[PDB]
Amino acid sequence: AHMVNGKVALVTGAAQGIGRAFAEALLLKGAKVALVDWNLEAGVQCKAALHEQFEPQKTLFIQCDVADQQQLRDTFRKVVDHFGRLDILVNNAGVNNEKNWEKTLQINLVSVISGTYLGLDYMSKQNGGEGGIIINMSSLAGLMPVAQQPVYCASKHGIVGFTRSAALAANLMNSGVRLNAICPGFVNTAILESIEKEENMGQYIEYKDHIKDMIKYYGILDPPLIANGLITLIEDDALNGAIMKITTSKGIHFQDYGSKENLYFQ
Amino acid sequence: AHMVNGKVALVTGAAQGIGRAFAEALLLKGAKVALVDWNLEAGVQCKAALHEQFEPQKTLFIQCDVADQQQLRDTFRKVVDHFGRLDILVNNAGVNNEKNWEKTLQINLVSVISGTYLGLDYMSKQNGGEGGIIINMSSLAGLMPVAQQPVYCASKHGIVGFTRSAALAANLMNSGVRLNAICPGFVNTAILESIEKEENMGQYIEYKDHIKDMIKYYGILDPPLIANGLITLIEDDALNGAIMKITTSKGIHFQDYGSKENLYFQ
Ligand SMILES: NC(=O)c1ccc[n+]([C@@H]2O[C@H](COP(=O)([O-])OP(=O)(O)OC[C@H]3O[C@@H](n4cnc5c(N)ncnc54)[C@H](O)[C@@H]3O)[C@@H](O)[C@H]2O)c1
Ligand SMILES: NC(=O)c1ccc[n+]([C@@H]2O[C@H](COP(=O)([O-])OP(=O)(O)OC[C@H]3O[C@@H](n4cnc5c(N)ncnc54)[C@H](O)[C@@H]3O)[C@@H](O)[C@H]2O)c1
Repeated sequence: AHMVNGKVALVTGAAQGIGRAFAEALLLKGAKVALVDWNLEAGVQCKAALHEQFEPQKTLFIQCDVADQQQLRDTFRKVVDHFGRLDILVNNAGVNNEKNWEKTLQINLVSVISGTYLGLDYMSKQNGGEGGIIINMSSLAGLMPVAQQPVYCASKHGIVGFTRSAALAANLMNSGVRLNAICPGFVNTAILESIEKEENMGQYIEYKDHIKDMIKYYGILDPPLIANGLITLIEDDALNGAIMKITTSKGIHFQDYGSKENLYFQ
Repeated sequence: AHMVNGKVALVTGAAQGIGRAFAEALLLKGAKVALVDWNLEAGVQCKAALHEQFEPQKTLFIQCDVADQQQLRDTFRKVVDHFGRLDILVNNAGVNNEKNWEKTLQINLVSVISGTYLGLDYMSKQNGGEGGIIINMSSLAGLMPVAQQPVYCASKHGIVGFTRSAALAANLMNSGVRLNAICPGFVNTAILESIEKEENMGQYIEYKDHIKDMIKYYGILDPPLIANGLITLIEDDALNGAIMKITTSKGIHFQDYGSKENLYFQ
């Protein structure tokens, strides 16, 4: 197994919710963490609050809209300049908005790809890095349909195909970078609350009760549980292209795509 | 079964390759077809050539970049103004380009969503339409990884999640619109040739032989075979949210997601 202690992590959407859980779990495991978020106030407050549990030198906050490509490039550069290295990238920022759905794709999918590629720019052995791990936040919505969130579902499916593909490319390139995704069920955060608002649901707002019924039936995961999954991916050297599911029913487990790579051609 | 004769189809990327096969198959079945493409010359030549087999009044050509949202809206309006109705939308335009990958997402995914939503704007029973069918071109790359085409793979996975989701939403809304996707193996067109060019493959150009080897092993489908799949979807009233695969091994067949909708939560 890989030891987390002393590694440098860049976590997007780290100011709150699952991102903040990731930052906390990483810090407890001895990592240094660059918290990256577009929410300036929540980001600064998050770092300030973390000073009480962790030495201030363990964290850095950088304000960044992940969908602004020059902003995101500048952010990676500042992180590497500050900590001297990059070992773990977590592309976690995401939103739910079926009304302004183009922006949802830009944040949820386009920015996961752009951040992944910047991670490879720094970490690939062939680019002068020493390898590392990139973890992309998908959802169960990356594997099954969501009638009330078709664009969110598209963005999450996008992450699964991209991640499995980039993981194979990394093997071919001998970049030493492992790429995995996490697909949680419902988690207790601000994204879950957005299903109540026409601002976020648009034409789908009338059907929101179907989601609420699901949440009542299956229950809600605590963000730390998702962080346990992240740590698992980081520590297990054999996981590349893994699609990790996390649910109330089965806890941490994996999508099984079988042992026949070209199944669908056969 | 639904009869194709007399229905009005809008086919994007209709100037060549699979889109043109779709237009030809639809015309033979008695449909009227709006051929939509950004390639002005190939589009005009395509309509001109089709006059030899079909009455000129069966076709309309409209130049349109599907990624330009105002252009695409204007295009739907011109189609409905011309033919008086819209029954079949085929979001088929797509590209392969891992270098300019943001544009690939805009064309392959964003424009499929934008066109789908415009199809629903016209065809939904709740918007004053009478229902219809929307067919989105995915690929086997929508269901399995492609090491040399991770963004193309992301775009195609996006279409599968979006399509299955929008199909469920249509049921909830009683829009009378069926939404399905087609996932072919390799097909003999200009997209297949693009794997040879660094312009289109970027960082993945060195690994192109792995794709070529696959093509040699599994063989190549003729575009008319894909058009047979399209006609099947249009004529079979029971197909909604179907993910149709078309391969040299099995011909036309379907991805089976099983009879347990919430499997992944259980
Ligand atoms: N909460 C759930 O039920 C659930 C389930 C599955 C997957 N997810 C995924 O988990 C990830 C984190 O979401 P969350 O539930 O913690 O939601 P959240 O709203 O609580 O946290 C998201 C964070 O991302 C930040 N962010 C959003 N857009 C950004 C941008 N453009 N640039 C920089 N920062 C941005 C926000 O400011 C916020 O701090 C998302 O990708 C989400 O899709 C959540
Ligand atoms: N050829 C294959 O092996 C294969 C396999 C699976 C899926 N597909 C999918 O089939 C669909 C059609 O591709 P094809 O193989 O016939 O390729 P093609 O290059 O031969 O035809 C694509 C057509 O789309 C048009 N187009 C591209 N971008 C456009 C835009 N922005 N606006 C308007 N028109 C645009 C082109 O001008 C062209 O006429 C694509 O979505 C492709 O991803 C192809």
